[PDB]
Amino acid sequence: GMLLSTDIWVAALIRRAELGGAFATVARKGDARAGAVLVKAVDRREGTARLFSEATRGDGERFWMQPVRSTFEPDLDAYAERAARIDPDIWVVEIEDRDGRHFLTEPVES
Repeated sequence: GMLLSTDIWVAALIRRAELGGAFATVARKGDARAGAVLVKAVDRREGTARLFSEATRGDGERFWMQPVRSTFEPDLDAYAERAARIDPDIWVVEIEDRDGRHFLTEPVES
């Protein structure tokens, strides 16, 4: 199949997000092989936001879930501190888009 890495997705993701016309950036740099990833998505057009985390299935089959069922700005931004106090080396990617876009190559939940 293929063999991506943590750095690879955060590279690709930033490039595509900026391409759409977001102020995307990486805000934490976990392990380049074996690090987890967060993706926050802030809609400055409407004045809304959301926040996504990776998750995996029984098979290690991966998705982007949203483990913070709030839309309040501090509740969200606090997650992207919180996680890193228990996750071993976790990345943070921030997508200040227009239309709350995420530019992720992968399945994402609601």
